[PDB]
Order: sequence, then C-alpha cells, then structure tokens
Amino acid sequence: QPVKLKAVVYALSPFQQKIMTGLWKDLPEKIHHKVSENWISATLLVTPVVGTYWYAQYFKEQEKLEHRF
Amino acid sequence: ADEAEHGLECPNYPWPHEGILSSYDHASIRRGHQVYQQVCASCHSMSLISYRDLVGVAYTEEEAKAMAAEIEVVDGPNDEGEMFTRPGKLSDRLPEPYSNESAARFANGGAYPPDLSLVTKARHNGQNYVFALLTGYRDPPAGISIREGLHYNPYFPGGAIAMPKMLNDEAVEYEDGTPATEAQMGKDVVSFLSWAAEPEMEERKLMGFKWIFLLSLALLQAAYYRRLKWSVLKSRKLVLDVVN
Amino acid sequence: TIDIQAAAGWGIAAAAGAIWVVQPFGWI
Amino acid sequence: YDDHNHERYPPGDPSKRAFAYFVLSGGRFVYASVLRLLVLKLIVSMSASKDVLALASLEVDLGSIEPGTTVTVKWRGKPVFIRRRTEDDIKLANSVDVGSLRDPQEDSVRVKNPEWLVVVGVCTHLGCIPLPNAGDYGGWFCPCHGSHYDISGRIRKGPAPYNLEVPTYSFLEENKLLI
Amino acid sequence: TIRNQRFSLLKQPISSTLNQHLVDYPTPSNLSYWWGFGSLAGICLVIQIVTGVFLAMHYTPHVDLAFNSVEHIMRDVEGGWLLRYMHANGASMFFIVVYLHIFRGLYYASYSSPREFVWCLGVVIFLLMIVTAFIGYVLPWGQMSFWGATVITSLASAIPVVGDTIVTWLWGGFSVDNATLNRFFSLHYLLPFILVGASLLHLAALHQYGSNNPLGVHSEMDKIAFYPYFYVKDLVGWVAFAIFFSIWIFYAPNVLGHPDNYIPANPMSTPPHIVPEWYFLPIYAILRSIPDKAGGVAAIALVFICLLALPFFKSMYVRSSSFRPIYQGMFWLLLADCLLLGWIGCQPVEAPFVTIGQISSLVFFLFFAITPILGRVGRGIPNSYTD
Amino acid sequence: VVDPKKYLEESCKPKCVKPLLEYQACVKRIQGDDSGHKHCTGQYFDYWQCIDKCVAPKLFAKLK
Amino acid sequence: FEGFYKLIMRRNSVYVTFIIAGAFFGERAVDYGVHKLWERNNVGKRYEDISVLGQRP
Ligand SMILES: CCCCCCCCCCCCCCCCCC(=O)O[C@@H](COC(=O)CCCCCCCCCCCCCCC)COP(=O)(O)OCC[N+](C)(C)C
Ligand SMILES: CCCCCCCCCCCCCCCCCC(=O)O[C@@H](COC(=O)CCCCCCCCCCCCCCC)COP(=O)(O)OC[C@H](O)CO
Ligand SMILES: CCCCCCCCCCCCCCCCCC(=O)O[C@@H](COC(=O)CCCCCCCCCCCCCCC)COP(=O)(O)OC[C@H](O)CO
Ligand code: HEM
Ligand code: HEM
Ligand code: HEM
Ligand SMILES: COC1=C(OC)C(=O)C(C/C=C(\C)CC/C=C(/C)CC/C=C(\C)CC/C=C(\C)CCC=C(C)C)=C(C)C1=O
Ligand SMILES: COC1=C(OC)C(=O)C(C/C=C(\C)CC/C=C(\C)CC/C=C(\C)CC/C=C(/C)CCC=C(C)C)=C(C)C1=O
Ligand code: FES
Repeated sequence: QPVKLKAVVYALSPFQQKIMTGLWKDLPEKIHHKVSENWISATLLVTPVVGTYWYAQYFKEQEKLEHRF
Repeated sequence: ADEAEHGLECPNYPWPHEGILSSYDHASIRRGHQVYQQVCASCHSMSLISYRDLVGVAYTEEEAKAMAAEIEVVDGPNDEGEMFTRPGKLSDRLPEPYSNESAARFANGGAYPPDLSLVTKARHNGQNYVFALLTGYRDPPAGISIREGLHYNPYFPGGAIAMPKMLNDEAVEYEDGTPATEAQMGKDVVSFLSWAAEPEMEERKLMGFKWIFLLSLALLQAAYYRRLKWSVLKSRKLVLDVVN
Repeated sequence: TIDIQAAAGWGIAAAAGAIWVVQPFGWI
Repeated sequence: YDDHNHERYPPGDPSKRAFAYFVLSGGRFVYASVLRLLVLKLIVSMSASKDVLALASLEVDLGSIEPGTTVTVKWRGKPVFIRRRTEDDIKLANSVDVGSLRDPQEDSVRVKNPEWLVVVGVCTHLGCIPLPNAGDYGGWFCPCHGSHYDISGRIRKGPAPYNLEVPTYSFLEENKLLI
Repeated sequence: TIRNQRFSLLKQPISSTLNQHLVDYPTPSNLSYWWGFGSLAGICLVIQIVTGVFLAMHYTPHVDLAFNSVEHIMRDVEGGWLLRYMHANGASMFFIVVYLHIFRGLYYASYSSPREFVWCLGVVIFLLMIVTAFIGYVLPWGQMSFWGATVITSLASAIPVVGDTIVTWLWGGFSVDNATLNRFFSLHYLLPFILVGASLLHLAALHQYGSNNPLGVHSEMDKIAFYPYFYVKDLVGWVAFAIFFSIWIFYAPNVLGHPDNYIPANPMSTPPHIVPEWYFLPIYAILRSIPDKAGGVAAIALVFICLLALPFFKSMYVRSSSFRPIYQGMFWLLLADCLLLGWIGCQPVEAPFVTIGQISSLVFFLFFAITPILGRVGRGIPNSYTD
Repeated sequence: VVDPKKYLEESCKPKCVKPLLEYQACVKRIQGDDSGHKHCTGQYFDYWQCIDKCVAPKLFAKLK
Repeated sequence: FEGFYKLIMRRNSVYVTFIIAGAFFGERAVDYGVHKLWERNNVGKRYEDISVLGQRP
C-alpha cells in the first residue's frame, strides 16, 4: 500500500560536489564514535575467545610438564 | 607417548622462493635433481614428473633427451604380440624403483617409501619439514631405545623412521663444483622437490601481483563511482513537519 | 545521415574488440 | 545542502562531468581486462594439454606386401594406406585428364617408387577412413558421405576437397620403409 | 495512461519481469554493506558452477584415476591450476560469504515476520550447500576424502534397526569404494542446479515483502530503485571480494586446506589427524561434544531444528539489535561461541577440549533457548518504560 | 669440507644453556632404570627447538 | 578534461573503442612493469643463468 507523505527535498547534481574528500573528513571523530559505541560488543566477542585460547594453552603446558620425568 | 608422538617441530628456513615476487633458484633445482637421481631415486618414485617438465626449468631439450635415452622403458606389444624395451623419451615419466608397493615394502623392511612428487605439499610446513628430517638424524634422548631396522629422527612422528641417513657428506658430486655438504644437498633437494610439487608457482605469483594491483585500481574506481551515484542522495536536504 | 556514422563507429569498435580478445599479432 | 558526506563546489562552478567520465574509464579498462582474462582462461583450458602435445611426433619403419593389396598401419590416430600397385594399375592411374580433377595433381608428384603408394588414410571431407578396393574408380570409397578416391588416392566424386595426404616416406633398402 | 505506443524497452513484455525484479525493485535507502552478501553468494555460486563444469571436462571419477586426473588438471591443462584453485577456494569463499550473510540475518532479526519463509528457504539452502561441498571434497580421492566419506556415510548407522542398511545402500557395498565415488560425482553435478533453483525461490520469497533494514522499521517511506544505487554498492563489494579471493588463489592457495589430501587414499591407514574442511568444523565440534552416537547425530539435527524454529518464536515486535541491548550482547556471545566451536573442531579429542566443546555446544543451544524468553519479557517494555 | 649446520649447531649452544642444563639434569635423574620407562624426550625437544631456532636464520647464508 | 571530452566522450562508440584500447595497452604496460620488477628481484636465479646449462655430459 502506498504511503502518503508530505516532504520537501532539495538535491544537488553529482557533478557539482566533491566525491571522495568526505572519506577522510573528521577522521578522529569517526574513530571515537566507533570505539565508544562498540566497546562492549567488541569485549563480548573477543574476551571469551582469547580467554578460552589462553586457558587451553595453559592447560596443555601444565599437562606436558606433569608427564615429564 | 606425549611429545614424541607428534615429533619435533621444524624451524622456518629462508627459502629463496619465499616472497610475493620471489622465484625458484633454478641452479639449485638442477643440483637438487642430480641429488634426487643419484640418491633418492633408488627407493622413491616421482611418478608425476616427466622429462619434458625439466626442459626450460633445469635442462635444455637435448640434455633432457639424452637423460631419457639413458633409461630403458617398457613398451608394446609389438606386431608379434610381445612387450619390448626402448630408450626413454621426453614424454616418459621418471622411472619407478620398484614394480609395486609390495615390492617396495619388501625391500625396505615393510615400510613404503612414499612418492615424492607432492611431498612438500603433503606435509605440514612441508619444505622446512623435509629439510629438517633429512638433516635431523642424531642420537636419541637418554632412556629412549630404537629397535633394529629403525633410526632415530626427532622430526619424524614417533621418532623412529625406516629411512637410514642418506645425506652423508659428499654423497653426490656437483657439475658446478658446489661443495656437496649435507646441508647443501638438503637445501638443493628440497628446492627440487618444492618445484616438483608446485611447478606453476612462478606464473601464479606473476599473475597474482598483476591482477591484485589492477583490482586495487578497480576498487578505487568503484568507490568513486558508488559515491558519485549516491552523492545526490547523501547531500540532500529533507524538510519534514514532525518534531518529536 | 547519422545512422551511417553510428554504423562506422560501432564497426570500428567491433574491430578493436576483435583484435583485443583474439590478439592475432603472430598470425598477421 | 547536507555536507557531512560531500562538500559542494562553489555555486556556478563548471560541471565535473568530463573529469568523472575520465576517472570511470580507468576502472572500465580493468573490468574489460578481467572479463577477457576469465573467458580466455576457460577457452584455452579446452585446448590440447601438454601430455597430448608431447605425443605428436615419432617415426615407424615397415616392410613389403604382395602386389594388389593394401595394409593399414598406425601412427598417432592417422592410419596410413600402403598399396603395391601393379603395372596395369599404374597405367590406369596415368590416363586421366588433369583438368577434370577437382584437385589438380599428377601421379608422379604423389609417388616416389611407382610400385608403391603411401598415403594417410583419412578422408579430407570430415575425417572418416575410406574403404579399400571400393568405389567406382578402383581406389577408395569413403562410407561416411560417399567420397571416391582412385588408384593414386585422388578425389574424383564426392564432398571431399583434397586428395589423400602423402606423408614423408623413403626406402632404405628393397624391403624397408620408414615414416 | 493508455499504452498505444512503445515507451522504454524496459517496460515492454520482453523485459518487464527483469525490469521490475532487478532494476526498479524498491529497496530501503539505508541498507548497509552487510546487505551485499546475498549478491556475493550468488556470484560465488555462479563461479563454482562455471569452474566445476570446466573441471568435469578433465576429471575422471574412478578410484584408479581420480587423484591422477586432479594432478593432470594441475600440471597439464593450460590454466588448470587456476581452475582448480578457484573451485577449491571458491567453496571456502562461498561459505565465508554465506556465514556473514546468516549472521547479518541474525543480528538484525531478518528472520522475523513477515520474512519467516525467506529464513526457512535459507536453512534449506545451507543444508544443500553442506551436502554439495562435502561430496565435492570426496572427489580428489585423497586420504581426507576417503575417511570423511567413511564417517559421514556411517552417520546413518545411528538409526537402530535400519541404520546399517542405509549405510550399505549409500556406499553401494560393504565399504567406501568406486561405487561411492561415482555416485558422489553425479550428485555433485546435480545439487548445484537445485541450489540455483532454491536460491531463486529464496529471492522471490524475499521480494514478497522487500528487504529488512538496519533500523528494523517499516521502510516504505524511503525506498529507492535497486539500479543503479545498490548495483554500484554491490559492485564495490564484488571488487573487494575479488581482491580477497585473488589473494587466496595466487599467494595462499593451500592454507585453507590440509596436506593429507595430497596423499592418495589408503583404505588401510587412517591419518593421525582427520578433520573436515574448516566450514564444517563447528558441526564437527557439536557432534563430538556428545559422548554417544545417536546423541551426536540428534544434536546435529537439533541444530537445524533450532534454526528452522527460530522465525516462529513468539517474540517482541522490535527487530534490530541496535535497539535491543540484551539481544545484541547475546548475538556477540553467540558469534564468539561459534568461532570457538570451529577452533575446537580442529583439536584432538582430549582434555581440556572435551569440556570446552561441551560448554560451547550448550551455549550455542542456549542462544536459541533464550531468545523466546527475551521476546516474551520484552513485550512488556513499552508498558514499563514510560515517557 | 665441514658441514655448516653442525658447526652452527655447536656455535648456537651459548644461547640455549638453560634447556641444555635441564636436559642434563633429567639424564642424571634417570640414570637409574625404574623398569625402563623414564626418558628425557621433552627436555631433549626443548633444547633442540632452541638450537634449531638459533641455527635456521643463519644456515642458508652459508649455503649456495 | 573538457578538451579530451570533446574527442573521446561525445559518441559512445568512440568511448567504447577508447575503453577497449585502454584495456589492451594498460594491461600490456602493467605486464611489462611487473615482469621488470620480477627480473630485478630475482637476479641470478633464472634458468638462463645456470652456469653449466648445456654442459650435462
Ligand atoms: C591516454 C590518456 C589517458 C588514458 C587513461 C584514461 C583513464 C585514466 C585513469 C584515471 C586516472 C586519473 C585518476 C583520478 C586522478 C585524480 C586524483 C584525485 O584527486 O582523486 C579524485 C578522485 O579520483 C579517484 O577516486 C581515483 C580513481 C582512479 C581510478 C583508477 C584508474 C585506473 C587506471 C587505469 C590505467 C590502465 C591500466 C589498467 C589496464 C587494465 C578526487 O575526487 P574529488 O573528491 O571529487 O575532488 C577533490 C577536490 N580536489 C580535486 C581539489 C582534490
Ligand atoms: C580490504 C580490501 C578489499 C578486500 C581485500 C582483503 C585484504 C585484507 C587481507 C585479507 C586476508 C588475506 C589472507 C590471509 C592469510 C594470507 C597469508 C598466508 O596464508 O600466507 C601466504 C602468504 O600470504 C601472502 O603472500 C600475502 C600476499 C598479499 C598480496 C600482496 C601483493 C600485492 C600486489 C599488488 C600491490 C597492490 C598495491 C595497491 C596500491 C593501490 C602463504 O605464504 P608462503 O610462505 O607459503 O608462500 C610465500 C609466498 O610469498 C606466498 O605466495
Ligand atoms: C549465545 C548465548 C549466550 C548465553 C548467555 C548466558 C545467559 C546471559 C544472557 C544475557 C545476555 C548477556 C549480555 C547482556 C548484556 C549486554 C550489554 C548491555 O546490554 O549493556 C548495555 C547497558 O544497559 C543495559 O542494558 C543494562 C541492563 C541490565 C539488564 C536489566 C534487565 C531488565 C530489562 C529486561 C528487558 C528484557 C528484554 C530486553 C530487550 C533488549 C549497553 O549500554 P549502551 O550500549 O547503550 O551504552 C553504554 C556503552 O558505554 C556505550 O556503548
Ligand atoms: C636424499 C634422499 C631421500 C630423500 C630426500 C627422501 C625423502 C623422504 C621423505 C620426504 C620421506 C617421508 C617421511 C615422512 O613420512 O614424514 C621419506 C620416507 C622414507 N624413505 Fe626416503 N628419501 C630419500 C632416500 C631414501 C633411501 C635411499 C631410502 C632406502 C634405502 C629411503 C627409504 C625411505 C623409507 C623406508 C621411508 C618411510 C620410513 C617410515 O615411514 O618409517 N629413502 N623419505
Ligand atoms: C555443477 C557445478 C559443479 C561441478 C560440475 C563441480 C565439479 C567438480 C569437480 C569435477 C571436482 C573435482 C576436481 C577437483 O577436486 O578440483 C569438484 C571438486 C569440488 N567441488 Fe565442485 N562442482 C560444482 C559445484 C560446486 C559447488 C557449488 C561447490 C560448493 C558448494 C563445490 C565444491 C567442491 C569442492 C569443495 C570440491 C573439492 C575441491 C578440492 O579440494 O580439490 N562444487 N567439483
Ligand atoms: C546460496 C546461498 C544464498 C544466496 C545466493 C542468498 C541470496 C540472498 C539475497 C540476494 C538476498 C537479498 C540481499 C541481501 O539481503 O543480501 C538475501 C536475503 C536474505 N537471506 Fe539469503 N541467500 C543465501 C543463503 C541464505 C541463508 C543460508 C540464510 C539463512 C539461514 C538466508 C537468509 C536470508 C534472509 C533472512 C534474508 C533477508 C535479509 C534482510 O531483509 O535483511 N539466506 N539472500
Ligand atoms: C572426522 O569425521 C568427519 C568428517 O570427516 C573428515 C567430516 O568431513 C565432517 C563434515 C560433515 C558434515 C558437517 C556434515 C555432512 C552432512 C551430510 C548430510 C552429508 C550426507 C550426504 C551424503 C553422503 C550424500 C547424499 C546422498 C543422497 C541424496 C543419495 C541419492 C539418492 C537418491 C537421489 C534416491 C564431519 C562432521 C566429521 O565428523
Ligand atoms: C531488488 O533486486 C535486486 C536485489 O535485491 C534483493 C538483489 O539482491 C540483486 C543482487 C543479487 C541477486 C539477484 C542474487 C541472485 C542469486 C542467485 C539466484 C544465485 C545464482 C544465480 C544465477 C544462476 C541466476 C539464475 C537466473 C536465471 C534466470 C538463470 C539464467 C542465467 C544465467 C545463465 C547466468 C539484484 C541484482 C537485484 O536487482
Ligand atoms: S568423411 Fe569421407 S566423405 Fe565424409
């Protein structure tokens, strides 16, 4: 079903704008935005993997040492 | 038991064919092939390699032709219906030391010397592993005993291999006068084996460099194209009635 | 009198593409 | 205009259309090259392999056969016809008009010793192998589309355009051929 | 308007279906790059089919010739090395792209109503992909091929009464032999075409309602045509994928594989380490975490049962993880757990990895057990968080 | 002449003194039999893993 | 770039011919440069650099 909208949109021709410089514009703010909003998610993804890997290597090392004469 | 079962890990050696723009050392390939045909071939087959494969890699066409002519290849049957013998040609595969796998086992105390055509691709860290195994025959650790007919090699899983040490000093003589120490022949024979397992490597790396560079240029163009097409949407100003 | 020029342009394009896919420099 | 992603050029600036098309053509080069490479890689993967090309040249020696008969010998898939023609056969093969022949050839330029004819036994029409002592010319009849060859292995009637191919043969002695 | 004359050729009956399904199809303007992986997977499927058709011209499905025919493809046919490396690593690219696709669907709850049928068809497609890739991996007839075929055909023996008869029917004999390889070849040519049909049905089901979007909201007010905007976005994705695939093909063609499959199949000796391809490792881990044949097979089936039952859970009416902090955290934990299961599948079956595998399998099933509870509880959020 | 790998193996020992001493201690501790089950494989492996790591970067420079 | 535009972009046939020519010549140039880098990086290791090539008894 079509939606009934009321809006005014102004647009500029693609050949009247700079195309690429906006990628490296306010880069530190972009990095801050990515880190600040996503640090909990990154922690939840990385910590179990690294913790389990480290514990497995620790277990393997101690087990190898225990079987050594 | 615990550590001997998997074996000792091989080190990382700086092979001349390592690197995104690094080729084989072809003189080392030729030296490794002479090591093969003078030491390895009496027990290991290389059923995937033909004499034509060496042409333009380590030998001229006449050199490989004479090489093949030196060997006796079965052929036939003739018009009378019998198998006969003929000189080898460029299209012949390298000769087999034994008639079948059972003969190989019978000649090597029940162990089968594996075909070495893909051995560097058929083992983890293959080139380093083969070099370490060949140069890694030494005395066993204290308290470890090896049954007769086996030799201690910590690189081999279990530590007891049916191969005797074969890369003894000056076991070959080199056409270029390269001193044939055990390490030198080990490196040369591994170069030859690595070429045998991956003869397309140089073409593959050249293709890779060329097309990855071109595709990176294409990616820059694609990004510009996408952003050019989307700029009219991304910079648009939208006015709507709603506030909260 | 533009369809003829379009045909000539596209014929040049087709020839250029032919020499490019097959690259018959060792045969000419 | 929103300027978070794009900054506009000053109003009234000349359009950037030409620069844009120039930039896009660079990546268009790469796209065309990639497409050409992948298609040609598939086409050439169907071509003859190296093991196949390694078996495209050899030589075989032969002996002698009684007159009036033909023996079909081998090579690499191209059988060779060898026939010892009698004197009457030679006379019959030397009394025909050259102009009437579809492919103008003489008897002598096809034979070294007039007592033997060595040709490749593949029809020049579509690759079939002609039947000996068949056809209405005393030579070879092709069972596929009815190509007829005479004593000298020359096409007379049928779809095949050329006469039977003559390989490189010689006589090391009275009873030894070689190809 | 009365269509007396011909307008755009795109709107003529010759092209109208293609136009309305591929050029003018309305698409939410805020789709991110995570929405290009469906097109990437379609491209991977076409790449696999093209390379496999050309490779089948040179491969011999016989136990006495299969290994040698592969080697002949690598050494003798021109560009053969490229065709093989492209098929073998394109299977891996296909699975990488499809896994990213699936986890995109999980993060944004794209499985929820009205797109349940899309998700179910995707699950069927995933099963088809798994079977296709496995039987394809049998074809080189290396050690890995033979022993993996042995265990997967043996899986049917978990059934008490008729399990053995199914195993022997799958083999075509009392052991994995030439009959197994020949039938696996036919199946390998066939299943890709069924995959194409299933993917088309997947796409049609998705266009019933249109794509979901990162906000998870109704998107009818801000849709734009697929061509050219999402065409050029997917093109950026295709070129980046091409660079990735080329890196794998030309510089690391064997890193995503095991050297054991370069040894011809030996029915006498099982290799000391026997693992499937990496994209099957999580299922391997879930299988081995159960110390019971039937239990392991049942857990493997329960994985797909949970995947199929996911869209039909009574849930809250909020889709996107961007507005669901608890579900978002659970999704990231599930991703970590899946990576851990993959890593565990590569390990020998011994301590401490049995316990770790068991706990990881439990966590994986807890995701699907907990999501419905989250939906039921979060139904009450709008009545408890008042302005 | 003389194989460079053995010479390098002997010259790399001062970098691997700790594993070498531990292996020697293990050998002394098992000089008694105890039914021929004791061994020093792990310490042997540690010592040779250090020696091989030291030797590998320098061997191929002396080779052609 | 407007001068080059008036010769190459005015007609799509010329533009397509230009793209084909660019593919041809650019791929050749890149191939040549890559081969130059390869040769410069592997001095002495080529088959043609085997000292005893042709000298097998
Ligand atoms: C014989 C004639 C030449 C034949 C080749 C024609 C095609 C040439 C390829 C294009 C080369 C020029 C590339 C752009 C140069 C400008 C660099 C630049 O400044 O970046 C541009 C954007 O350009 C790009 O993004 C780079 C895209 C390059 C595409 C890759 C080219 C491919 C080369 C092909 C060569 C053939 C070899 C391959 C053959 C298969 C900035 O755009 P804006 O942000 O809108 O403006 C910023 C404002 N200010 C101007 C002040 C800086
Ligand atoms: C983000 C851009 C778009 C997507 C592209 C993704 C790129 C990000 C990286 C993705 C991961 C790449 C693959 C990860 C594992 C690869 C590493 C590996 O497995 O090891 C291999 C080694 O990996 C590599 O060699 C990496 C090669 C990368 C290609 C770099 C060459 C660039 C050529 C063109 C230059 C591009 C410049 C662009 C400028 C605009 C094998 O090593 P080897 O010792 O066995 O063999 C030695 C020989 O060198 C390898 O063949
Ligand atoms: C694979 C399955 C895993 C099984 C896990 C075992 C059982 C655990 C199940 C719970 C999932 C664990 C992860 C849950 C925590 C996620 C992290 C989180 O939500 O913290 C938020 C903090 O706020 C909270 O959500 C805390 C709430 C605590 C829980 C309270 C429960 C009452 C609400 C019940 C509602 C139920 C439905 C909710 C739907 C979302 C994030 O804040 P922010 O991102 O908006 O900004 C802050 C940051 O600095 C910048 O990014
Ligand atoms: C320089 C010469 C040689 C090289 C490079 C070579 C190479 C190899 C390689 C790579 C292996 C595989 C080891 C593994 O499975 O990990 C092997 C095993 C073997 N080799 Fe050779 N070989 C050589 C000469 C010989 C000779 C002369 C003999 C017999 C007199 C021999 C007999 C064997 C046997 C029996 C095995 C299997 C041992 C076992 O599995 O216990 N080899 N060799
Ligand atoms: C109709 C299309 C296909 C054909 C005709 C085909 C054909 C083949 C052939 C002949 C082989 C044996 C040669 C070789 O090992 O390289 C093979 C192997 C394989 N195929 Fe396919 N295939 C098709 C589609 C697919 C698809 C869609 C997948 C992934 C889902 C796939 C995955 C594989 C895998 C993993 C291998 C083993 C690769 C290896 O290690 O060498 N194939 N295929
Ligand atoms: C050969 C494999 C597959 C192909 C070719 C394919 C193709 C596609 C395409 C083209 C789209 C629309 C564009 C996009 O969202 O990326 C899509 C969407 C979707 N696919 Fe698939 N797909 C495949 C596998 C799967 C699987 C395995 C699942 C889940 C188990 C799945 C579930 C979905 C869902 C839920 C959507 C809707 C996404 C949204 O609206 O946000 N697909 N698929
Ligand atoms: C060490 O062990 C193991 C392996 O080994 C190395 C493996 O690789 C894998 C990998 C396997 C996985 C993930 C599952 C494979 C799943 C299925 C369903 C494949 C079974 C299908 C087969 C064999 C062919 C289907 C046959 C049909 C349809 C018959 C046709 C009949 C008619 C048309 C009438 C696992 C788990 C494993 O643990
Ligand atoms: C709104 O619209 C659109 C989308 O957003 C939902 C899209 O996602 C995509 C991009 C992705 C697509 C269409 C993936 C399609 C994937 C499939 C079916 C996998 C295999 C592809 C094949 C073989 C095509 C099969 C179709 C036909 C007719 C067979 C004949 C074709 C050939 C011989 C190649 C496009 C182009 C699109 O416009
Ligand atoms: S092939 Fe002889 S007439 Fe047709």
